[PDB]
Amino acid sequence: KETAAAKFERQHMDSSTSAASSSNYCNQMMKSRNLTKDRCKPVNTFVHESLADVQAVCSQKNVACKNGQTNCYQSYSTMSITDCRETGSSKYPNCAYKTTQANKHIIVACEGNPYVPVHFDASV
Ligand SMILES: Nc1nc2c(ncn2[C@@H]2O[C@H](COP(=O)(O)O)[C@@H](O)[C@H]2O)c(=O)[nH]1
Repeated sequence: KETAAAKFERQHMDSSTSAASSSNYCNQMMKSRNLTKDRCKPVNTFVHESLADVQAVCSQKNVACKNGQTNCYQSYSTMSITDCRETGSSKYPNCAYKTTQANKHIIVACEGNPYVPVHFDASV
């Protein structure tokens, strides 16, 4: 089945655009990446950098994840991201999102060999 590394790329990577270019960004990208198939996912961040630069995070600053695990890493640089989160109008299967574009450090958790990101923890 899909691996956790492919799942993080599908859920979180958008190196095709530099930033969200309209208020409809998250509605179109949450539907097209299949993240509203079973239920509206309520929050989801996309990162607008190359895949190499996000895989490099797993060699930068180790930090504790929100839930206490110690395989999270925080980016040294800020990155261009879009935060999508559900709005009061959202109702399955017509999931609805507000798009917020921002430049933040990312914190991801890494696993495997090669050791790559498999979960988006937070933006700070
Ligand atoms: N699992 C996951 N959490 C995220 C993502 N983007 C942001 N978050 C987290 O979701 C939080 C906001 O969710 P909440 O505060 O409503 O449960 C932020 O504090 C951050 O920790 C994402 O793509 N996946």
